[PDB]
Amino acid sequence: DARSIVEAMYDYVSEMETDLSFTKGEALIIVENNEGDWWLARKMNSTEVGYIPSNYVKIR
Repeated sequence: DARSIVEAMYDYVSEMETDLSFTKGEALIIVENNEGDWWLARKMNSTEVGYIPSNYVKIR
């Protein structure tokens, strides 16, 4: 198939176990595109997955 690569426009440090953390400019893969605000995403080549705020990312 195919899948979206995004870039972070802001930093996000979670405390929820369910969420990812990332820094500005980091690249993330979107696995589920719930436009119910929180998207499900995963760092590249890692098993680190979690929810991210949709409005902190742009499509590269």
